[PDB]
Amino acid sequence: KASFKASNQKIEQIWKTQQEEIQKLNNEYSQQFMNVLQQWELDIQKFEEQGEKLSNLFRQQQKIFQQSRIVQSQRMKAIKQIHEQFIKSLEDVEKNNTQSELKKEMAMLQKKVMMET
Amino acid sequence: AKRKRIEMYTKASFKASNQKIEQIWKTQQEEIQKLNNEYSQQFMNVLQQWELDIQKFEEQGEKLSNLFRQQQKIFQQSRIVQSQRMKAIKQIHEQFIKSLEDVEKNNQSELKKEMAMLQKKVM
Amino acid sequence: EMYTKASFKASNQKIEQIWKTQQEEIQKLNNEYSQQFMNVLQQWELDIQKFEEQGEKLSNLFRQQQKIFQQSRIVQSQRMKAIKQIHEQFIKSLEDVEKNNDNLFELKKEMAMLQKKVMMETQ
Amino acid sequence: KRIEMYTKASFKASNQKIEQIWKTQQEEIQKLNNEYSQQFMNVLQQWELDIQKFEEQGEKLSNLFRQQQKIFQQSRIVQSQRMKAIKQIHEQFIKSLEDVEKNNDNLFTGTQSELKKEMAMLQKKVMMETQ
Repeated sequence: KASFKASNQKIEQIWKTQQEEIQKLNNEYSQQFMNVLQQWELDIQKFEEQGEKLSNLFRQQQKIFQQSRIVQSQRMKAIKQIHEQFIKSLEDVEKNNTQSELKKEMAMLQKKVMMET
Repeated sequence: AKRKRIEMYTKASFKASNQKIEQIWKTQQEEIQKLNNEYSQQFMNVLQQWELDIQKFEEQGEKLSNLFRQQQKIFQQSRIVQSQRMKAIKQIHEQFIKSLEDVEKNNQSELKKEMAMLQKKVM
Repeated sequence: EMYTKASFKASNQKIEQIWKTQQEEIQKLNNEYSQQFMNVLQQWELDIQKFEEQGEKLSNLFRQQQKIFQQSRIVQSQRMKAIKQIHEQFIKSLEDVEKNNDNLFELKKEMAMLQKKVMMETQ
Repeated sequence: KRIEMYTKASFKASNQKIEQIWKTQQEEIQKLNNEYSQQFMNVLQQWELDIQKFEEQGEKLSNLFRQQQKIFQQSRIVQSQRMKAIKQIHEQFIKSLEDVEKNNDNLFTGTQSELKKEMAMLQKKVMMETQ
């Protein structure tokens, strides 16, 4: 059956060369596909790390917010004191005060006047 | 009696002009207190409003922190799904490729089986 | 002779269908992969553009925060100007009172008249 | 004659002692208000610095955000650049495959035609080997 076997191989050749074509096309695709898919995962990473940076820039601006608050609150309190003391310390000045030291200078002047009469 | 009249008169004269001089001072020092009273109130009323300012600043910022908690939690999920689709297609592709790979490995046994039927039928 | 042409043609029919089947088995694979692929890609596209919307959302939360800061600064500035002025007007108005008080030391009038009284009442 | 001289000069000295009393008191008050003015103004100068330090920080943080926002937007350009890139590759894949199929279907030079030919070529060979 040599005639049958010779034409049996000539058919499979027809087949497999055809199928070889389709496979070379799939290899080329895959290779190309996976290459670009790989660098795409890299860029996808940076794009999330840039999502990070912005989201950190806000939390930073949040901290500023509270620091200013505290600062504001510390300044107002320092002023209030300074003022409360000033007021206290004038109240002590009023207690230190003279209208009798006036009576004394007046009394003396009275003595002086009586004498010379 | 004459002398004792004049003693009394000057003592009187001095008392009265004591009260005068002391009222003079009293009136000024009270003018002064009015200025300082008016001052510290004005003063206090601005410290009062600086404190309202600070609280309305707090509340406005407390509300941003909550809004940012929201947008961040969504943005984080949005970020997780993008890596998930990433895993999904790499898999769809790798599968499609093994299937075509396995298809080739399986590929032919019916061709020879037909030739053998045919040859047997030609015999 | 005539039979073998008949079996030959039947054999060619089975071969043809064998080839056509597998060919159609490949292209079902190619079509189901390329349909999946497209479905995800379109999806992932939307889920990419959704990240931007969340990102543009944050730069608006950012500019809002910045806007809050400009107003607290302006107000703080305006408050400090109010207070510096109240204090300045205070100080000034003490200076003003101190001038009117060089009139008071009035005491010299009291002391004159007292003298005159005492003088006349012993001379 | 000497009496009248004694009462004048006694009143004057008594008068400048009264005035001096009032004077000292007023200087004492003045010194307080001075100090308080200093302490006050000191806290105003700090508060003024605090304002401008807050502003400088937030002005810097906003530029960092400007820059990082551009850097972000370029990264979306990159993303959709990979989209098109991948879409093309797959599309050209499918084109390549339909071309391969169209060529494998040519009635004259397809793969069935090459099959039939060799089949007929076997048949002709088998029937002359009998005759």
